Amino acid sequence: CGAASMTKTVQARQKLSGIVQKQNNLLRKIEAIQHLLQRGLICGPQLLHQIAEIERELNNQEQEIGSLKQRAQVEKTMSAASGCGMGPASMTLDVQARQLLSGIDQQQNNLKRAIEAIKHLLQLTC
Repeated sequence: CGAASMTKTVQARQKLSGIVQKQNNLLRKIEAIQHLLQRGLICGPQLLHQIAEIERELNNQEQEIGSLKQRAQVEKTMSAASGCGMGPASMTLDVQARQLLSGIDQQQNNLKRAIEAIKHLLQLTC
């Protein structure tokens, strides 16, 4: 029993940072589809395959993100069970890294709502 180390704290920060980056790339791919459909009619499997790959990566991110949240829950509970209490010493992610993760979680739902809206638009339009 003890507290998190610096090589783990940077691993996890860097993990959060990579998710932010993946979300931002997905957003740019969704914006590109949105702009395509503003440019005119593009019916067919071409854009459905890309929508499907985007949902794919979004669902992967849902897991990566739920894992981090639940891993924090494992650390908190194990620490209590070991006689070391809580605080952010027992936690690889501190109150600040946990706050980013709330915004990342929220952005994960925004992106899903958006790719669905886009899918349903193309579905109607076609």
